[PDB]
Amino acid sequence: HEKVTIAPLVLLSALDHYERTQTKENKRCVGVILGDANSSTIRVTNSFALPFEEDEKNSDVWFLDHNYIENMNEMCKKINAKEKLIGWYHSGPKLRASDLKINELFKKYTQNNPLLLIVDVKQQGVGLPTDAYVAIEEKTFLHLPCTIEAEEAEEIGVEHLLRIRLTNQLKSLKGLQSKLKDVVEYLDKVIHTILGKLQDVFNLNNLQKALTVKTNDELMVIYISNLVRSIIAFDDLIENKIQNKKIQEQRVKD
Amino acid sequence: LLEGKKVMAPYLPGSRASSRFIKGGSLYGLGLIYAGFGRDTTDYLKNIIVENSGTSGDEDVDVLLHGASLGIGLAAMGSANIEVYEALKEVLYNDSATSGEAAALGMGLCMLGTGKPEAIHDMFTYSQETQHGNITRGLAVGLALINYGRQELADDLITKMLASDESLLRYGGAFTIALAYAGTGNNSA
Amino acid sequence: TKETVYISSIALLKMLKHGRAGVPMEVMGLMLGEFVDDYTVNVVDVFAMPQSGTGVSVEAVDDVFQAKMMDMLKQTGRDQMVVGWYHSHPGFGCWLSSVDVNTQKSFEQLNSRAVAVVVDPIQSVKGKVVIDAFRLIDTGALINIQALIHGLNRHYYSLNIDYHKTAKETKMLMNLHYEEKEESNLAATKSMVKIAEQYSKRIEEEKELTEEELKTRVGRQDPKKHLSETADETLENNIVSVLTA
Repeated sequence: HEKVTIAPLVLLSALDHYERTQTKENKRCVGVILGDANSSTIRVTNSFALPFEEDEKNSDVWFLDHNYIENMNEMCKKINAKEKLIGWYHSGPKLRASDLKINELFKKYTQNNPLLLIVDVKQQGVGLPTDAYVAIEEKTFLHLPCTIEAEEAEEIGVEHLLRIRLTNQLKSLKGLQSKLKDVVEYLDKVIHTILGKLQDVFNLNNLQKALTVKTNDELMVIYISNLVRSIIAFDDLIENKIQNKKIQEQRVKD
Repeated sequence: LLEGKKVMAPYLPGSRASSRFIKGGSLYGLGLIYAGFGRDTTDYLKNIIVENSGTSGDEDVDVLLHGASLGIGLAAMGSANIEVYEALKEVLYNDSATSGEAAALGMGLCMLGTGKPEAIHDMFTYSQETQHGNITRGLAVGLALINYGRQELADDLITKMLASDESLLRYGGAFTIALAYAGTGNNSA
Repeated sequence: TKETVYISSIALLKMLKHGRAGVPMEVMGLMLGEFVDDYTVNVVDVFAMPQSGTGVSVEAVDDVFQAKMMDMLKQTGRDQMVVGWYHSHPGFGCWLSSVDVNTQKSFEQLNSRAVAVVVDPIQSVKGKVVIDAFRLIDTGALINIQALIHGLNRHYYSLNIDYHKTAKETKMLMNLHYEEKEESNLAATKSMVKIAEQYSKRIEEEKELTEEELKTRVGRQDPKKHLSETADETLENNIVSVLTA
């Protein structure tokens, strides 16, 4: 649908918020998220901690003001018009139905159904420490996948951070692990439809055909470069020391 | 072994100076002669330290503290006096990048040796804990100090130091491994 | 004199974002942080002054909105010292403005000391960063000393920048690049579509070389150079596909 950009700049401060707020698992540091929400891709420019209170001792019990956003957007606007409210974040890592209520607050404040944002404040597992949701209906809410933009400005200072194949395999288990269990979970959790929804694509395997040969046929040439790959080695470094040592081992005049 | 004190006497505190830091320089500058032999004056200075230890964030004091906080472990080096460590420990903990720096050293100097792990904890603790570059930094030294010849011992902290995101622990770890393994090569180390 | 500036890369990028788009204008606004003992320029944050249709000035600073924020920030728990000044200086190594100085200079008043952060958002985008912070005067120095007491201190006079974040966002950063399995193997196992090219690419390598080798019969293009770098680039990329099959 409108699946969305992600601003690391957000992501960072977001945890600072979590940090700043000293939010803990008891809590989720919540706040605006900013961008412009029109397109079938939405962007996250920015986001703002909404000074907030959360109580799950009573689910619906929690405290927040909008009027931040009120004054906020003003400045935000005054900062940039393109702030236009896309939605909001919280810590998370997970939902709590009161979110729904909370979600709807922003509905007043957003063009579309606004955008939830989960964060993993511990960034624990994997790609994203994050989920973004839009409500729905039998309610619906949903995660459309999202990701980063450029923000090379980001990417550059980013560059100042960090500092081939086997990984690619490694996830191999992962989904499968849960997956079968996830059945057995829901199986023996409810011992839904979506599981069968999965079930079909399963045969999408043992699918392989003598089209396999193509592979073999293909792989051949792949190797043809072999004699060439190291041929230049074969020729290159070997006849290189014979011209430097004969020069040298014999150099040896006086 | 006498005059140097008398040499510092005009620039000693209480003889004032042009600068408090000039006035501070003697403090450190003292034990240069007296290293190991000026412990008293040192402790005396430490008293003056201890005097200003829990207070007086004056840079002038800080230096005065620091310059003393320098000269203290200077003579106190190799001399294990918790006080040296201790009195600094808060002087340290007083978090004067000026002062607490020397503390990060003299304390080590005190326990330079096998030292004590608890300092090590705390040092290592303070390191990450205490918020300053150098104060955090010099701690690594004191670690390395009080990790001396210990070799296999500090390896954990070394590993911890190794494990440091930061230089400073990793940083000192090398020195630690040195003061641990200095002289004799541990190839692996 | 060797002074330790520390940035929230957030604030850094925040500025960048603000600054990157800020072209033409030098972006303006707060610089949130502190000074830990000496030397220590901390930055948690920063922010845009809203557009100045009067442009960057000592004047165009509005402390209203900061407080507004700062309140909401205080409400956010967001609080710092305003540590100086950061602007977007297209094609400017140079220095920002004596104004900007005076601007800051009026302001570093409000601190022990402040910065004026040079940014060329142009030259920033390079994949490396372009940036500086002046605050032109000292106490003595790292203690520089003389020209102040001799009066007439003017210069670029940078400060020494740094910044810190965490391994935390680092992950969340390096999270850049379900996932891998969905993201990786299998997600770019597309090769065979190009086998022709993959051939032809490899095919073309051949010719280039008989050529190259030939010259053996001076300086680079050398008969035994691009050979490998050429027939070596199609070797791997052609082996990774095998993982899928």
